[PDB]
Amino acid sequence: EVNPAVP
Amino acid sequence: MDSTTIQQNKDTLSQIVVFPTGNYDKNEANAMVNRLANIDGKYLNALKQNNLKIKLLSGKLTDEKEYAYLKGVVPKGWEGTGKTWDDVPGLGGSTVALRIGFSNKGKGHDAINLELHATAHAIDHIVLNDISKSAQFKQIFAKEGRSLGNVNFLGVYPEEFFAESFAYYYLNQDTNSKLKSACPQTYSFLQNLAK
Ligand SMILES: [Zn+2]
Repeated sequence: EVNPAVP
Repeated sequence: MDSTTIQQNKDTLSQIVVFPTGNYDKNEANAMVNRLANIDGKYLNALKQNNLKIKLLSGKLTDEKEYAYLKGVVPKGWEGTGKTWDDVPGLGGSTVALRIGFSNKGKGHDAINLELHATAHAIDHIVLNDISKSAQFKQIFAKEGRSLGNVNFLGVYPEEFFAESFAYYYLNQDTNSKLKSACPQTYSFLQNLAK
């Protein structure tokens, strides 16, 4: 699972 | 958090944080660890038990072998920003990877703090078995998920609302107070989670 920083 | 507890957390993080090879900002890397040390030691010890590594990076995330497959890929919620994972400064989930120097809001991201948001994803997924997608949190998210701004990211993905709320709770007293006033149910939820 990967989740990005807030745009 | 007493000094001994903060020190205990820094010791725990000494077993989790991986620094890059080559030259990098050692002072800023230490500053990032110090901010992570305010996370409840319960979560930090669970991260260490699961051999989760918090990798601090000197370059782009996609320069790392394990993230090369993300080259050119547009992350969830980054549609229209015009960037791909190559430009994203932080990643959280099954792993944690963070660009040194990009902690603050506005450094290629709009989180209140890069490392706490990314590590919150790891705690959510690894330590708490994806509690952010539990029925309980989804009910809280439905009500309060649009009260922290960035409603087209935080207000849309419960796991992102959880991670940012977690960062607000643990970054400092100011952000902890801001969360309590904006998202009281989320604040109480996180407060009970740490017990
Ligand atoms: Zn995220």
